[PDB]
Amino acid sequence: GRLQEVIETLLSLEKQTRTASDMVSTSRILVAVVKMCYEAKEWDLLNENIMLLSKRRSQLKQAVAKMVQQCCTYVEEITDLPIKLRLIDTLRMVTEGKIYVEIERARLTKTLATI
Amino acid sequence: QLKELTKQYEKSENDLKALQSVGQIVGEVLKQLTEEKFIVKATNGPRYVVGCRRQLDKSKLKPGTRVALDMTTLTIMRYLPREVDPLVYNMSHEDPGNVSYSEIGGLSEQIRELREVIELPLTNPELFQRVGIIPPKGCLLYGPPGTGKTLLARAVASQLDCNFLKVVSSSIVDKYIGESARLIREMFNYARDHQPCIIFMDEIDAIGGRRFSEGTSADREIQRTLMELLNQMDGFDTLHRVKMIMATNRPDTLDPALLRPGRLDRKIHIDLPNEQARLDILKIHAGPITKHGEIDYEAIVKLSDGFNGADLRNVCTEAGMFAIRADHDFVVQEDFMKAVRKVADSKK
Amino acid sequence: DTLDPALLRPGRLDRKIEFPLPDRRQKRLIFSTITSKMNLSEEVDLEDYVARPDKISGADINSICQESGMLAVRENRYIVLAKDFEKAYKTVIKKDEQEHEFYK
Ligand SMILES: Nc1ncnc2c1ncn2[C@@H]1O[C@H](COP(=O)(O)OP(=O)(O)O)[C@@H](O)[C@H]1O
Repeated sequence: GRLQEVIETLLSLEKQTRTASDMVSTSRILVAVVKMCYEAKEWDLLNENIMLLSKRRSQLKQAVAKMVQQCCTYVEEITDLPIKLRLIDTLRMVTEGKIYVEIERARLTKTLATI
Repeated sequence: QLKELTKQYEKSENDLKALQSVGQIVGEVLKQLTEEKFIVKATNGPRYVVGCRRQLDKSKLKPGTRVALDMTTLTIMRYLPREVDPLVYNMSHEDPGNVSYSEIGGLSEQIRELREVIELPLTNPELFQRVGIIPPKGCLLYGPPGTGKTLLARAVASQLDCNFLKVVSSSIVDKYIGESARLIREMFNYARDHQPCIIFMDEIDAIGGRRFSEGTSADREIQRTLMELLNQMDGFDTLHRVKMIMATNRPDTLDPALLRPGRLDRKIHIDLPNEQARLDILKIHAGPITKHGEIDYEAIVKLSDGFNGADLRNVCTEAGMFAIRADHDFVVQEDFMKAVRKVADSKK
Repeated sequence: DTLDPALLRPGRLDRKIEFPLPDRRQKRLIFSTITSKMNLSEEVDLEDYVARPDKISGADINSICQESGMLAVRENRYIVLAKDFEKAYKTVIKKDEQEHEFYK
């Protein structure tokens, strides 16, 4: 329903952002992938893209890093009530191993220590 | 008539008061602060019992301290710090020529890798026991010649902070017996003093092993020097701050004992330029020479492979030679083209 | 091989201890120890690289496992999962030999 908006634009993004500027766009389009992947209010199609954005990132003078502010400026956006959270589950085997993601498993550990 | 002689003559009255002095022999106190008398070891000399200064700081006179002794009476004088050789002609000076990674061409993987393994434990050591392992110590820059070995450590020489001990391994050895082991324990103890430090021993086939059976004088003198160098690369610590890297041709004549991960962990194969690195070297040594615009680098790189960085600066050197006996403005395309085809004549 | 044939003679040594360049039933214990002092995320396997038993010291086990961790420092990772293990091993997992087909 709202798949090919984010995915079609993202297919247009992977040659104008990835090749090769990306840097401030690391804080722009990936955060736009997740906020336009949140404005349509999906939770099945939400946790199917962040893990499909890894494994191959960009060229020289850009970075594989700096999606941690793409994560941490998105986690504390919803406080959905009963329990459903794949936000707590999917973000504990996709963010495996970075020095920048200390606040991910730390403050999401605190999220597990409260909910 | 008086201030002149007062200053530049009465300043030179110092020659008599300094001429009165007597000089002091040196030695190493084998400790045993036998309270009122210690036993010291002179340098070429016997061990013997010496009295003391009587208000010296005896409590820090540690076993193995350089101390100065009187000549005639022979009572111990003012102490000394631990000496250094002309390792000053080793540490304090090498070949760091403001050469940077800009002159290093086409081996960005090898120099980013060597830079990370050698000084990145000195930038962020806390990430390694975080992972749960000590950082490695040594790298062996084996490759065909040319290729940027000695230099590579020139670029490392002019981009680091610690005293880059850059030594040729054949100015180590001397004609006296047990002398080279003195020099190598002096080198590594000097590395213990200033930390963290990098020790560059290139061309090391002088100390390089595959130890023999029979030459018995000119080789077993070094095959016990390699024992001291080997048993201080290893030691009983891990040296814990200093990292040595060695660069040589012929890795297939080195000792197995010195190659076992530990003495030299990440053996780096620096390799001949492929095509991309060929045009890298060609641009870098073709840089400061005046040029054309649309000078066809691509046919030069396409033309004949198997060169080295030295052979490509030999190309630009021969083409500038062609203009310098031919009296032109810079080169032409036929001067690079006449340059490679005479370097290609230079096979073995 | 050239020590001296008068350094033993039951009085100066009386002993001799061979160190084996270990194999199958020992190699597993070396990997178990050296991996037991690291961070692992269990995507690793143990006996897969105990397999291919080919001419290793313990020093190069510390080199491929130490090199596995240091190759995991690239992505600033506090563990090691799959490639840095296999990756470092293959890179310097004996940088090969020289077989020699027909005979064999
Ligand atoms: N990648 C390279 N870029 C520039 N010069 C190189 C490169 N590789 C080798 N050289 C040449 O090698 C010289 C340095 O000596 P080197 O190649 O290390 O020989 P050795 O390994 O015997 O010291 C330099 O003067 C340089 O011209």
